[PDB]
Amino acid sequence: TNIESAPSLAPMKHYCDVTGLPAPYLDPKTRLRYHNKEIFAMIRNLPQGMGEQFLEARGAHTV
Amino acid sequence: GLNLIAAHSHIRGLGVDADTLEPRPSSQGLVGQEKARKAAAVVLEMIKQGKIAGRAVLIAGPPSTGKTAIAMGMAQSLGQDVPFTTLAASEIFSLEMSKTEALTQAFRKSIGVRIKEESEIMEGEVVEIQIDRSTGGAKQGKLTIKTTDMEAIYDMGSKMIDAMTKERVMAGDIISIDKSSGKITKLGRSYARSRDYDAMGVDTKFLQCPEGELQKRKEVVHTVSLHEIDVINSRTQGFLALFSGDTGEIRSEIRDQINTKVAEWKEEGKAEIVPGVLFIDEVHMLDIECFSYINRALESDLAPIVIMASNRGVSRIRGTDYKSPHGLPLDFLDRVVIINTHPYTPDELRQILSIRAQEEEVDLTPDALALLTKIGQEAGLRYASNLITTSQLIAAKRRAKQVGVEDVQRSFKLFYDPARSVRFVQESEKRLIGNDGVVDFSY
Ligand SMILES: Nc1ncnc2c1ncn2[C@@H]1O[C@H](COP(=O)(O)OP(=O)(O)O)[C@@H](O)[C@H]1O
Repeated sequence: TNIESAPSLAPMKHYCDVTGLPAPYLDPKTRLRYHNKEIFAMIRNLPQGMGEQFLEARGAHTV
Repeated sequence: GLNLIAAHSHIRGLGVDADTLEPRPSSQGLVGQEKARKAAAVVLEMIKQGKIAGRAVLIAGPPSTGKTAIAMGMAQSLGQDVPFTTLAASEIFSLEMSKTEALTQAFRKSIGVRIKEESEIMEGEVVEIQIDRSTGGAKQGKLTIKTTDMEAIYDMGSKMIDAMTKERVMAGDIISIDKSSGKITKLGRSYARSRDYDAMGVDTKFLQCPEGELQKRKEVVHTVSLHEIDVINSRTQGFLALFSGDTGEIRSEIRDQINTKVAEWKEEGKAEIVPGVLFIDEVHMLDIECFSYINRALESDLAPIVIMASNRGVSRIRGTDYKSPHGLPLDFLDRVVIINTHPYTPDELRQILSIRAQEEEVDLTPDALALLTKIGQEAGLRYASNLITTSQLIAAKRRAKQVGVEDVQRSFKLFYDPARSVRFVQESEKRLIGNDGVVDFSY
């Protein structure tokens, strides 16, 4: 009766919000997950509206 | 530093042309002994090549003819790539273990097991540590770390929060974390945070932030000897005996198991075997039981090359009552090739004294070097080399910047050479206590 959806309890893997490659790192400032220093450089250089789009592509938002 | 100037400090290698094994007339701090240096370089080549097991080489020659120098030159020209064990033959007369056991451990020390491994290491400056310690502790906490190139925040598991509190990790600390163990080493304090370290004294050093990625695989090449594996397996903290001593006689079946396992690791490709050198200085201090053991220890597949030095002529073998060349039994000498060191010519003494006068901070005037060379011919290389230090100290007492003949003459007058010391003894035989115990104390 639309009570057929199911949550999950397993710990989820971490992927880079930009390249989708695995992400060891979560940026404390913009909260984007990122693969390496090259992508961290881009992420900190993004246009101010773009950071919220990378979050929103995985349904996340900063506020 | 903690290394002072010592008798061999000028030896930087073997001084041989690596392309041809031609000894250069002098280089790397060795002078002359060219044929002996060529032979030691051929030994050095087959040490590095590893394919040949349990050959023994004796370096034979009069005292001060550079036998230890050539041994030190080989050690300096092998470096860390190959195990190099130095044994004075006096050392095996342990009270803890039989001398064949002591001599076994020396052979085991001279074979390396080379093991290559990786770990992810995380390294950076701590931007923050938050730990709630919510009555109990270590409940939850977050770590922020930066390099010059990245910043990241981490939720910490509770046994990592224990590690962080155990190491009193603080904002501004530069740390490395080995992830699989979870140990934290504080590499230093970041300079930008210096003012927060109000408890640290002014003697404290500071560092720049780490550079590049926070995390990378760092690969370590361990080399561990067969002796270390033997001792590790002896008891529940067997390695702890690698330091204090207090290894017993390690049981033969432990060694036999380890030899099989190391052959498995080789065949599995997990490890490589790196045969080293055992150098036995003044090997004639060994006795006839030792030589009988060595004869068959050399036939093992896991035997190093053994290099030996003897001052002795035809001399009494220890633990028996007959004489043989070098003081070594002929059945042992049948297993050994011999390198001879010859006496030095006056110009080679001059060069060695010059090198020794460079290794100590000494200026020799040209006449002082000529006189020390003359003393070297007359009284031996070692004595003239000890007059170098003495003359500099006398020159400094008279505040001279260079050592002059006057300083060498004071040295020669104040300190007797071995021959004048013997002549002094041969004159004073009534005042010196004789082999009969007799002595006269009257004037
Ligand atoms: N060919 C050489 N080149 C440079 N230094 C040498 C040479 N031969 C001997 N020496 C030095 O002279 C001293 C005595 O020689 P050493 O090697 O101790 O002789 P031995 O070990 O045969 O008594 C040592 O300090 C050594 O470094």
